Amino acid sequence: MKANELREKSVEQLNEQLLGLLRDQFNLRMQKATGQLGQSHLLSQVKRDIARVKTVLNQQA
Amino acid sequence: MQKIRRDDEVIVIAGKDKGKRGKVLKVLADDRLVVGGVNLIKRHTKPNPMLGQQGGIVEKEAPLHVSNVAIFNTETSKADRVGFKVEDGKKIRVFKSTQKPVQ
Amino acid sequence: MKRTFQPSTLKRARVHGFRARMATKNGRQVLSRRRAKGRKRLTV
Amino acid sequence: SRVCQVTGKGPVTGNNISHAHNKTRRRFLPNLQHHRFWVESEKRFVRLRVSAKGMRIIDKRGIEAVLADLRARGEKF
Amino acid sequence: MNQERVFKVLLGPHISEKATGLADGKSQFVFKVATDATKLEIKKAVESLFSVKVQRVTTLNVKGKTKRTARGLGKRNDWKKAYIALQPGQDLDF
RNA sequence: AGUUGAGAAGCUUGCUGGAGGUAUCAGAAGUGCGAAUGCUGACAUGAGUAACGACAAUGGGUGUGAAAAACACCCACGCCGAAAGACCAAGGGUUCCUGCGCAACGUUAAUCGACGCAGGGUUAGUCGGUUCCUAAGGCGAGGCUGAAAAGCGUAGUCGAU
RNA sequence: AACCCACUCCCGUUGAAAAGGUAGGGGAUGACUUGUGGAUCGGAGUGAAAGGCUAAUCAAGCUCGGAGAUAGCUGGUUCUC
RNA sequence: GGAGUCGGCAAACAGACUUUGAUCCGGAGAUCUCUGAAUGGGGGAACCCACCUAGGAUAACCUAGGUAUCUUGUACUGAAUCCAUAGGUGCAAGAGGCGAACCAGGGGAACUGAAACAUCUAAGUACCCUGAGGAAAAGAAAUCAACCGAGAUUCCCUUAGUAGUGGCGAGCGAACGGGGAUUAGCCCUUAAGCUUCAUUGAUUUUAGCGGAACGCUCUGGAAAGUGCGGCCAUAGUGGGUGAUAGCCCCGUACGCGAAAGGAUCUUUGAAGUGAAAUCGAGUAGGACGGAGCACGAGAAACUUUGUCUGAACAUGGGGGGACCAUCCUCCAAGGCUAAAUACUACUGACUGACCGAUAGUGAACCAGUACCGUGAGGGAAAGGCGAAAAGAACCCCGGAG
Ligand SMILES: [Mg+2]
Ligand SMILES: [Mg+2]
Ligand SMILES: [Mg+2]
Ligand SMILES: [Mg+2]
Ligand SMILES: [Mg+2]
Ligand SMILES: [Mg+2]
Ligand SMILES: [Mg+2]
Ligand SMILES: [Mg+2]
Ligand SMILES: [Mg+2]
Ligand SMILES: [Mg+2]
Ligand SMILES: [Mg+2]
Ligand SMILES: [Mg+2]
Ligand SMILES: [Mg+2]
Ligand SMILES: [Mg+2]
Ligand SMILES: [Mg+2]
Ligand SMILES: [Mg+2]
Ligand SMILES: [Mg+2]
Ligand SMILES: [Mg+2]
Ligand SMILES: [Mg+2]
Ligand SMILES: [Mg+2]
Ligand SMILES: [Mg+2]
Ligand SMILES: [Mg+2]
Ligand SMILES: [Mg+2]
Ligand SMILES: [Mg+2]
Ligand SMILES: [Mg+2]
Ligand SMILES: [Mg+2]
Ligand SMILES: [Mg+2]
Ligand SMILES: [Mg+2]
Ligand SMILES: [Mg+2]
Ligand SMILES: [Mg+2]
Ligand SMILES: [Mg+2]
Ligand SMILES: [Mg+2]
Ligand SMILES: [Mg+2]
Ligand SMILES: [Mg+2]
Ligand SMILES: [Mg+2]
Ligand SMILES: [Mg+2]
Ligand SMILES: [Mg+2]
Ligand SMILES: [Mg+2]
Ligand SMILES: [Mg+2]
Ligand SMILES: [Mg+2]
Ligand SMILES: [Mg+2]
Ligand SMILES: [Mg+2]
Ligand SMILES: [Mg+2]
Ligand SMILES: [Mg+2]
Ligand SMILES: [Mg+2]
Ligand SMILES: [Mg+2]
Ligand SMILES: [Mg+2]
Ligand SMILES: [Mg+2]
Ligand SMILES: [Mg+2]
Ligand SMILES: [Mg+2]
Ligand SMILES: [Mg+2]
Ligand SMILES: [Mg+2]
Ligand SMILES: [Mg+2]
Ligand SMILES: [Mg+2]
Ligand SMILES: [Mg+2]
Ligand SMILES: [Mg+2]
Ligand SMILES: [Mg+2]
Ligand SMILES: [Mg+2]
Ligand SMILES: [Mg+2]
Ligand SMILES: [Mg+2]
Ligand SMILES: [Mg+2]
Ligand SMILES: [Mg+2]
Ligand SMILES: [Mg+2]
Ligand SMILES: [Mg+2]
Ligand SMILES: [Mg+2]
Ligand SMILES: [Mg+2]
Ligand SMILES: [Mg+2]
Ligand SMILES: [Mg+2]
Ligand SMILES: [Mg+2]
Ligand SMILES: [Mg+2]
Ligand SMILES: [Mg+2]
Ligand SMILES: [Mg+2]
Ligand SMILES: [Mg+2]
Ligand SMILES: [Mg+2]
Ligand SMILES: [Mg+2]
Ligand SMILES: [Mg+2]
Ligand SMILES: [Mg+2]
Ligand SMILES: [Mg+2]
Ligand SMILES: [Mg+2]
Ligand SMILES: [Mg+2]
Ligand SMILES: [Mg+2]
Ligand SMILES: [Mg+2]
Ligand SMILES: [Mg+2]
Ligand SMILES: [Mg+2]
Ligand SMILES: [Mg+2]
Ligand SMILES: [Mg+2]
Ligand SMILES: [Mg+2]
Ligand SMILES: [Mg+2]
Ligand SMILES: [Mg+2]
Ligand SMILES: [Mg+2]
Ligand SMILES: [Mg+2]
Ligand SMILES: [Mg+2]
Ligand SMILES: [Mg+2]
Ligand SMILES: [Mg+2]
Ligand SMILES: [Mg+2]
Ligand SMILES: [Mg+2]
Ligand SMILES: [Mg+2]
Ligand SMILES: [Mg+2]
Ligand SMILES: [Mg+2]
Ligand SMILES: [Mg+2]
Ligand SMILES: [Mg+2]
Ligand SMILES: [Mg+2]
Ligand SMILES: [Mg+2]
Ligand SMILES: [Mg+2]
Ligand SMILES: [Mg+2]
Ligand SMILES: [Mg+2]
Ligand SMILES: [Mg+2]
Ligand SMILES: [Mg+2]
Ligand SMILES: [Mg+2]
Ligand SMILES: [Mg+2]
Ligand SMILES: [Mg+2]
Ligand SMILES: [Mg+2]
Ligand SMILES: [Mg+2]
Ligand SMILES: [Mg+2]
Ligand SMILES: [Mg+2]
Ligand SMILES: [Mg+2]
Ligand SMILES: [Mg+2]
Ligand SMILES: [Mg+2]
Ligand SMILES: [Mg+2]
Ligand SMILES: [Mg+2]
Ligand SMILES: [Mg+2]
Ligand SMILES: [Mg+2]
Ligand SMILES: [Mg+2]
Ligand SMILES: [Mg+2]
Ligand SMILES: [Mg+2]
Repeated sequence: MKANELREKSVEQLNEQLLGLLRDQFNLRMQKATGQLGQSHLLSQVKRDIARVKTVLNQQA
Repeated sequence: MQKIRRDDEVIVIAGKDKGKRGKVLKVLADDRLVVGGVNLIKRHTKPNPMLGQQGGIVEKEAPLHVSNVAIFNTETSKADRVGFKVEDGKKIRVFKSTQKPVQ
Repeated sequence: MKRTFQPSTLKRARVHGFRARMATKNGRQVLSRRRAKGRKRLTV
Repeated sequence: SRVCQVTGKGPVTGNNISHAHNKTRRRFLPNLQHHRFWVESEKRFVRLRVSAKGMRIIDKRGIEAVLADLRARGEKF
Repeated sequence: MNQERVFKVLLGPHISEKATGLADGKSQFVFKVATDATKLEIKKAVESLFSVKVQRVTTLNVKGKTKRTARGLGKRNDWKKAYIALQPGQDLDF
């Protein structure tokens, strides 16, 4: 999820993009603790997409 | 750029395998290369029953210094040096002897 | 036999603590002197 | 402190010398008293801590001129 | 609490023999929770995220273990534990 | 090891070692140790000698194990019992429990351990704090005092035993 | 008796202990003993007064500076002819 | 820029990233928990408890802003007391803390030397405290000279260990006059200069790019070494590559470079400041007690001031080492001013008749650490396999040691 397409969205659209990412991060942590997390690279990937949405959100001001 | 890239045809100068022709497989940090088919060793691997299993005697290539190989000029069949031709808009690598680009 | 060191965590902090040193300007000289030498603890 | 409030005199240091010419440190202090000065414009008494030399200056220049200087350098008189 | 706070308080299930025994005979589920979470926000997050009825939450702080190594003395992170009691009959699945 | 000078010393070689050395004549010195109850490290003598920390006390059987006086269980015997039994506070900080271990630690051995590795374990409206109140005392807006730093103190607000 | 103390003997003196132990001893409702918190300190404090005590240190604590104080005094001072 | 990458001790197992340009390097942004000047109130630093405004939820809150103290200016309000003052609230602007040294001030020892010791010395040193700056301070003659003249301040070399001073002991110690570094003055009938903006050009700094010329032979595990012949040079005693390399690699001489920040010098426009209003009065001079002048009361001039006094107005006043006369030379009690000078905690480059692990920093290594002490504080030991882990598969004794 590059920033260029994030800037193509509205403020209301970006908040639900943000909110749906936090749900995905929760599922990965729940799945990590139980033990059925095969792809461990997904944990850090979702963190930087959350940081990317918050950056573009702040740029909107 | 760097004069020796991955998957280049080279020839070995200096060392036990001086004169052998190979192809670059891996470029390491602190200017070392792994060239296919040269500088072979045998590592004796202890197969500990714990932590799964292992092997016996494995075969692999040991890295050698980057300045111990030379680009191979497949027109004169000799080793050569490379310079960087002035970029029209693109950097290219040329043979010093004949000024042809390397391919 | 009673020995000289009788521990007490409350009395230790009120005499040698960080806020006790910061109260007076002579205590603040101690802290800057320990920062200059590179002490890891700096206070007890 | 022991500082005159119109001239700025403060304590200064020096020596006592005996007959055998031994020296010990000493201080010289200004001769300062409390005095209420009548201010004609405001119809009130202003109380200052001044040296006897400061009262000589007030007599020469008046209290209005001196009080202006004290306000000029911001002194809580 | 805002909608971002619900996703950050629960860290995951706690797996142990004590935790397993409580899930069967008492309908009591052990979770790892954020170290600044409180009983009230733990209760709401479980209800929202798992869609169940929770009756009571008890919480305890756990000190990290200190391990001596060749290069000094290091210690592990402190964490917080929650015992979560559900309604008489219902389960907490994922 | 041999050999050469009056001496400090020089030279030539066998073995070891595996990458540096410096003829000659000049220049410059952190330039030469046996002592300083010298300083640092290593190792002797004493000597396989003293000691092994309350004179409550131990004896068999069985098991495990490479190995049992010391570990576990059983049958007996001894000791404390206004403690050598339980519980709060202070102080300590994982020493608590369970698997796997025995090099070092344990004044002996150790299969055992407050020892090593890895997991687990502490659940409060009523218990103890926090929150409310103040004592001795501390700090202290303004203030008064003082070469400066600062001292004392009012309103106030901290401080449990 | 507990508790506070420390009169005698012996042991111990490289100690179980840088001041103890066993056996005897004194006070034990008071000028008592004790927990927690607080105040006073270096020519200064405190002292029912021994120049005692102020972190195993006291006829002037410890620490860092002046500082490599000064030492007509001890000790040592390294290859050859 | 141009192909590898997910930092190190410190390896393995995994999961991935990508020439549609990754990792990496530089400029500008965003986020930036708690403590700490710590600043909403407390507190045993990294903790506890709040209030107000706006917005959002319905339960037991969320989000974003505010709330220390002092100084300066401003608005309102207002005691004894009529007036108006002290005081009380609200706004703005500033400060506060840290830092090795250098600078200007306030306070200020002793050991020691004098072969004892008081005056004296050490020394206005150590130390403590307060302010400022990139430098600071001082600076434009009420100055020296000597009847000839010089021309603000600061720093260096001499005069000279001289004249002086000194229980005339131990010791302290100038000036005049010369040679240099730097070059500069301008105002109170309102100036040079300096700040902050806005503009005119140039130069640098924060990253990078290109960068010449070697083959054969012997020994050897391995040539850069032997022998033989070449080539490059504004690049020839650099580093390291399996032993000693101008021509193998990275470099070097020499040439190019910057979307965007920083800084310096430069034009010309504004605002401010300089600034004290009008040439200087409780001032010059004097008496007593001290300090400073190399000068310790000495024939002791000159500066300064704790106490007490106290002028003249250019036909007037200061100085020329007691004091008088005559001459000479300056115009104090109001300001601003660069350069030459001091220092380096910090950053880069280069260099060394410096050290090479008991040396050099206490510290080559996870060091102000371990350890010691209640604390302030004190304070260690400890580097090297090999070119390359190729770091010893497998068998046997032994407790699966
Ligand atoms: Mg500090
Ligand atoms: Mg004296
Ligand atoms: Mg708890
Ligand atoms: Mg609790
Ligand atoms: Mg030899
Ligand atoms: Mg060498
Ligand atoms: Mg030589
Ligand atoms: Mg030496
Ligand atoms: Mg030496
Ligand atoms: Mg020597
Ligand atoms: Mg000797
Ligand atoms: Mg010796
Ligand atoms: Mg000798
Ligand atoms: Mg001896
Ligand atoms: Mg000695
Ligand atoms: Mg010796
Ligand atoms: Mg020694
Ligand atoms: Mg022996
Ligand atoms: Mg014997
Ligand atoms: Mg015997
Ligand atoms: Mg014996
Ligand atoms: Mg014994
Ligand atoms: Mg038995
Ligand atoms: Mg026994
Ligand atoms: Mg009894
Ligand atoms: Mg018992
Ligand atoms: Mg008991
Ligand atoms: Mg505790
Ligand atoms: Mg302990
Ligand atoms: Mg442990
Ligand atoms: Mg345990
Ligand atoms: Mg146990
Ligand atoms: Mg076991
Ligand atoms: Mg054994
Ligand atoms: Mg042992
Ligand atoms: Mg043993
Ligand atoms: Mg024992
Ligand atoms: Mg254990
Ligand atoms: Mg009070
Ligand atoms: Mg006070
Ligand atoms: Mg105050
Ligand atoms: Mg209170
Ligand atoms: Mg209480
Ligand atoms: Mg007694
Ligand atoms: Mg007896
Ligand atoms: Mg007794
Ligand atoms: Mg009694
Ligand atoms: Mg009574
Ligand atoms: Mg009584
Ligand atoms: Mg009595
Ligand atoms: Mg009491
Ligand atoms: Mg106390
Ligand atoms: Mg005190
Ligand atoms: Mg003293
Ligand atoms: Mg006394
Ligand atoms: Mg007495
Ligand atoms: Mg006394
Ligand atoms: Mg006596
Ligand atoms: Mg102690
Ligand atoms: Mg002590
Ligand atoms: Mg003592
Ligand atoms: Mg004395
Ligand atoms: Mg001295
Ligand atoms: Mg000495
Ligand atoms: Mg002596
Ligand atoms: Mg003699
Ligand atoms: Mg002797
Ligand atoms: Mg000696
Ligand atoms: Mg704060
Ligand atoms: Mg505060
Ligand atoms: Mg504020
Ligand atoms: Mg606060
Ligand atoms: Mg007012
Ligand atoms: Mg400041
Ligand atoms: Mg500084
Ligand atoms: Mg001064
Ligand atoms: Mg000064
Ligand atoms: Mg002075
Ligand atoms: Mg003296
Ligand atoms: Mg003397
Ligand atoms: Mg003498
Ligand atoms: Mg004497
Ligand atoms: Mg004397
Ligand atoms: Mg005398
Ligand atoms: Mg003196
Ligand atoms: Mg001074
Ligand atoms: Mg400053
Ligand atoms: Mg300035
Ligand atoms: Mg500054
Ligand atoms: Mg500045
Ligand atoms: Mg300058
Ligand atoms: Mg100046
Ligand atoms: Mg000036
Ligand atoms: Mg003339
Ligand atoms: Mg001039
Ligand atoms: Mg004399
Ligand atoms: Mg002169
Ligand atoms: Mg001159
Ligand atoms: Mg750059
Ligand atoms: Mg290049
Ligand atoms: Mg090149
Ligand atoms: Mg270049
Ligand atoms: Mg070289
Ligand atoms: Mg070698
Ligand atoms: Mg080379
Ligand atoms: Mg070659
Ligand atoms: Mg004038
Ligand atoms: Mg005068
Ligand atoms: Mg006088
Ligand atoms: Mg005099
Ligand atoms: Mg005399
Ligand atoms: Mg005169
Ligand atoms: Mg006068
Ligand atoms: Mg005069
Ligand atoms: Mg005249
Ligand atoms: Mg004369
Ligand atoms: Mg003169
Ligand atoms: Mg002037
Ligand atoms: Mg200077
Ligand atoms: Mg410099
Ligand atoms: Mg060595
Ligand atoms: Mg060292
Ligand atoms: Mg050392
Ligand atoms: Mg300690
Ligand atoms: Mg300690």
